[PDB]
Amino acid sequence: EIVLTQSPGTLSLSPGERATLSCRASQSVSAKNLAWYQQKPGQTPRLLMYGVSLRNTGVPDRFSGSGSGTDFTLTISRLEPEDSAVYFCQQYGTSPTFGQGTKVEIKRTVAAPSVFIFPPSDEQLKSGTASVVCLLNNFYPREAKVQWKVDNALQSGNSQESVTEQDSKDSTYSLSSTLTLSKADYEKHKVYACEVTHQGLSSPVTKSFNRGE
Amino acid sequence: QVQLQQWGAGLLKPSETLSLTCAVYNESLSAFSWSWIRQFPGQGLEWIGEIDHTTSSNYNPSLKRRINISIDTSKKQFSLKLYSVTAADTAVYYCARGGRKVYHAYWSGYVNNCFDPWGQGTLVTVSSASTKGPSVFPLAPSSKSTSGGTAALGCLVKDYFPEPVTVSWNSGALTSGVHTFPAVLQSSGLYSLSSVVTVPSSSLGTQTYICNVNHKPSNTKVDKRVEPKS
Ligand SMILES: *[C@@H]1O[C@H](CO)[C@@H](O)[C@H](O)[C@H]1NC(C)=O
Repeated sequence: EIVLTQSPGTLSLSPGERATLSCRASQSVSAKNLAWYQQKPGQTPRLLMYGVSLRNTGVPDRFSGSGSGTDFTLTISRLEPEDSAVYFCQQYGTSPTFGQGTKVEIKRTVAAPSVFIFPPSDEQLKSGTASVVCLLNNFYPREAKVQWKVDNALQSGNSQESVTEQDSKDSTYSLSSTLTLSKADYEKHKVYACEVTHQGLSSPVTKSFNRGE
Repeated sequence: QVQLQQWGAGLLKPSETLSLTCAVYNESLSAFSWSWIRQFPGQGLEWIGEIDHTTSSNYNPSLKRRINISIDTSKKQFSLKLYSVTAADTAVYYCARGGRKVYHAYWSGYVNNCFDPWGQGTLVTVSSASTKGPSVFPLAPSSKSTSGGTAALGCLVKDYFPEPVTVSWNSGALTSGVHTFPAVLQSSGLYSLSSVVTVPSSSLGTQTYICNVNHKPSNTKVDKRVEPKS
């Protein structure tokens, strides 16, 4: 019955800065039955704080819990590049409920992506489908633009991309664009280029290959 | 050091019934209450229900009419059932240790109902699509061995259902500079991901790079050699 609303939805701060996270409840929360969780990429939620202010074993000092009744507060005094995760608040006062979650990323100096391009393997071509992969390795910020050209022709709707979660060490991201063509359409053309636009690059960078070279 | 191990079927057809079981290994069942939690795709967490060593269970009001939770105290296991399953029930289901039994002074109740430790998790996918094994293709490195900088190579895991697929390199000998992207659901209804790794260019002629692709649903294990193209 009690709804927990966390703010803000997303938080972007440099390491060494104070991260203040909020959690408000639709109803009053009894006797400090509020807990905080941390979910790093590819992991399960692990108990960060409980009893409002009580710090779980193994949790650094820097995290702090506050508030009562309606409004609660989680505070990270000095952010680290490993502190980048999603933070949930939960009340156990009534039937348990979680918040929508508040995601925190760590800012850093502009990192230009390293672009790699991969031709489709010969083994794959026998299947009748050609997958060309463009790789963007280790960059910030998360935002990137990737364009595919076949023979200087812009390609639309035949690619999909995947972005990794922020790295816990260097706070960078990585992206991979996969252009999917049939074997027929692949063999007809020669030039396959991968054009990348990012805030860390002065001019767009292109990686390209010639089919069967 | 409490251990939680769980299992169950991760693929169901609609209108079927989800069944999962969690196993407590280094602690007393009596001491704690045990709860089931699921996490929707890129979403928050939802509490399903808890159970004691006594038969007694408490459920979420939304799911109260579709849930069964039991405890088999002989095996120290507790199970979860979800009836008339739908794609909206597709999530990662977790085991967890809930409140502590406190007899003082005296509540005789479980007190801190927050969850640690958690279970490893079981990704349940609600679809009528049949399972498919993946195909592994090499993402060969263009780079000459003697360029003298960094080179990137990888493996392409194409056309499989369902999730997930775990990829390791050289059985886990190599973990540094390894990026495994989250899979993407293609228009064919089949998943696809690629795992890349950046290595020194001077080792493309000495070191042998092999990616290890595992798909448990199809019982598929593949070791693929990734070598520079000739
Ligand atoms: C629990 O069992 C684990 C796995 O056997 C063992 O490492 C550990 O010593 C036990 N936990 C404690 C400290 O009682």
